[PDB]
Amino acid sequence: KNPKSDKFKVKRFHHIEFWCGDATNVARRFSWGLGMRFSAKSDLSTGNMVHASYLLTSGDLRFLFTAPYSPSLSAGEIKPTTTASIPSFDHGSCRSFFSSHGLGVRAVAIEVEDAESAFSISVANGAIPSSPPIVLNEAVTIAEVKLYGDVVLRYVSYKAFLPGFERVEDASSFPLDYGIRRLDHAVGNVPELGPALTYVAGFTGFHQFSGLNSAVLASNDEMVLLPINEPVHGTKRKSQIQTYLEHNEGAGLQHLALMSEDIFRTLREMRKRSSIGGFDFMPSPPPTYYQNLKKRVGDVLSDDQIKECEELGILVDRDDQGTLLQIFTKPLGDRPTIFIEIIQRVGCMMYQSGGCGGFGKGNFSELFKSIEEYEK
Amino acid sequence: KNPKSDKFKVKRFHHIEFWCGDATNVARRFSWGLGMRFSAKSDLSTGNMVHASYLLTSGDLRFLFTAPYSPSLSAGEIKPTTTASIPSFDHGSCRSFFSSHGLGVRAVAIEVEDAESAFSISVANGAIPSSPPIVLNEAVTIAEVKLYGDVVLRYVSYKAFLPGFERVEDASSFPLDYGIRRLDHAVGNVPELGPALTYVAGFTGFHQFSGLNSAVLASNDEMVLLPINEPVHGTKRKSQIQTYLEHNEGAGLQHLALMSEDIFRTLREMRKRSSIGGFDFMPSPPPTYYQNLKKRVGDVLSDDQIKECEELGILVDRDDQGTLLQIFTKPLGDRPTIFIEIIQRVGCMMYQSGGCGGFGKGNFSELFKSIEEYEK
Ligand SMILES: CCCOc1nc2c(C)c(C(=O)C3=C(O)CCCC3=O)ccc2n(C)c1=O
Ligand SMILES: CCCOc1nc2c(C)c(C(=O)C3=C(O)CCCC3=O)ccc2n(C)c1=O
Ligand SMILES: [Co+2]
Ligand SMILES: [Co+2]
Repeated sequence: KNPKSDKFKVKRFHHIEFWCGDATNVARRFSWGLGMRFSAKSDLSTGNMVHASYLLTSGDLRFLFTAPYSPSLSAGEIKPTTTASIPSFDHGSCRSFFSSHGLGVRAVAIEVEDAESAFSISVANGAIPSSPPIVLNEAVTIAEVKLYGDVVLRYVSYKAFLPGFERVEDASSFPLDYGIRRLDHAVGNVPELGPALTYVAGFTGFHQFSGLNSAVLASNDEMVLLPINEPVHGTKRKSQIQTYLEHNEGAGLQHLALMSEDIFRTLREMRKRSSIGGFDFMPSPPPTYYQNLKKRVGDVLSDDQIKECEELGILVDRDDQGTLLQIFTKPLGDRPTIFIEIIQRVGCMMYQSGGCGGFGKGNFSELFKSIEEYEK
Repeated sequence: KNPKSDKFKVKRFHHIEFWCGDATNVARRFSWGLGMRFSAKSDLSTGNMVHASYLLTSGDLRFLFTAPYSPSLSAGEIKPTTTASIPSFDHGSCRSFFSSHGLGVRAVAIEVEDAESAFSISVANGAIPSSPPIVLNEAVTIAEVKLYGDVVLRYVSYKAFLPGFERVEDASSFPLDYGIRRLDHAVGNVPELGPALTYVAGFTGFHQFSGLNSAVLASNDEMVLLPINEPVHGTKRKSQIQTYLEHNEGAGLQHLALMSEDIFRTLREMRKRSSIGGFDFMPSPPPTYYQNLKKRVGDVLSDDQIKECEELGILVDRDDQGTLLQIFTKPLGDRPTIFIEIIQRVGCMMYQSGGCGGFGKGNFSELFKSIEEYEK
């Protein structure tokens, strides 16, 4: 059931912003590893004396990488006179975030009908304010509230990327594309699920859609999906959620799930590049798992299509309404914290409805069971 | 003339260590951009709870990328019980370096006959101690003295990479190679050249080999070359050296010159990758400059060879004894601070003697003059 209880009008995921120590090297790594094009910049060359911000795009997916310059470059500035293109940016908050957590997501940004009203309604409904609504060039409004840990939910609304950003010139934007098209969901880890759910669901009106307890929060059309995990203690293998919290110094964003229009092509392109600057993938399931695939999704995937999943290490799950293919990268940076999921959903055609096929929770049982059989 | 006045026995450049915020993303970018293989690691997987260090190699060139983990992971440790593989590492110094300067070189490491004696003699001769000699696994000795700004000169000596580092497994080490073979020289920028020269020459015994004043310090066989620049003020175009100091928050390493066994192949491979994760190059000189090449180095480079320089944007200079080909990357990171030079030297065969052909100071005049002609 879906009560459609959003307290303000939400459209779609807009962008994800990483807070980095050096935005250049992270953006170039990600661009090559994921096949995203350099689309926009705000930095010294565009008159920004405060922060370096570089935007990568693939389809509707927008990754923003931001790092601070020396505060000395903007010491004369005040907020009314700032050359920063993102008014919420603060040297101290950025350095403190990155020092405490390492490389990771600062902002999950959603496009809303009216960022000012979204901020007002959120805070009136218990959201902790982070950056008040600011109108950029009489064209765009941006506001931020706290989401979990040091991650903010960022609202952007447009009258008609951001003012102050420049479109990068052609020689600098090579048209990489491995098939990734949009952000499917963004998942946080917290020490206690209950209070985090009540806080976020409380100010948004989003409704509810081993080693972990989890629940998914969703907007009215369920195209904005924000799962949250908590650890399950006392268990045999130490909870991966608890390991995240220890190495991240507390709550934060665990994984971004990126939808591909062709997960076979995406994974072929990404795996070709894993050892030459790209991203590594988690270990593949045993051949047991892909033998059992015929019995699970035989009417969905060809024998050749299922063999392709096994070559690429793709996981497949299925619920009442649809089928999802999925795979997970190793952590994106030094710490075992944030990672990426590549996903493609089959079914639920009306457009495809958000969340079609679930989030892969059935693959816990299939993996354990397939692992048991391989040992034989 | 060469007085051969080294106060201790120096062999060769050993490695360059970058202090990063995230060593993973910088190392992967550099590996792809420069064609260096992943050779060794010290991190959580090898029992290092303190820092992540990843070593890239190309020929004899060794690039080390290091970042701190959360101090919380090693809070119980003391220096006698540390799991760090580099005993000079300190969470606070690393965070402070990176926060103040951004991505850059912390250590220029040279291999010496006896790091303990090198440290003792250096400090006895005015060097500012940074990390005392420490013997690793009864096999390697490491010590550090201050060089300029927050950059240290690191001494390593071997009895027979470092203890505590693991050789990376084969699936993780793709054998990239674009022809780079060793570090030719490493250059610092300081506000005042005189006192920096007197300090470094004072404790090493190294001898002396627009917009800047510069001088090169050299070991006995002149295979360790450490130039130092200072700005020239009052001039028309603002000094690039002064711009470095402003954006770097003071003195530090300006550029690493990497010798290639085939600069044509290196530059073809690097330029192919500039816009897909690699490094960008400075703007090429006008076709004027390459027309004048025939009159300058005609007896050295074929017409086809000189046309190849023009396709790749290679600079060529020549002194009494040899010829050098050279080109400069744009800055390696967000700030206009550190960059890389690719170099190949022709001549001075006895082996090739260090510094053959100079450092390209003649190309200032040729560029200005060639620029004047292009405007015509
Ligand atoms: C071992 C089972 C399959 O392998 C894995 N699957 C994972 C999945 C399926 C997710 C995930 O995407 C997800 C949930 O699990 C529910 C909340 C919404 C959501 O996005 C996250 C991490 C996973 N890890 C680490 C695995 O090792
Ligand atoms: C404009 C003239 C050629 O273009 C350039 N040449 C450069 C050279 C030749 C060097 C350099 O390598 C060097 C010296 O100049 C003397 C001290 C030892 C040394 O290593 C450094 C920077 C340069 N930049 C920025 C240029 O734009
Ligand atoms: Co997921
Ligand atoms: Co040079």
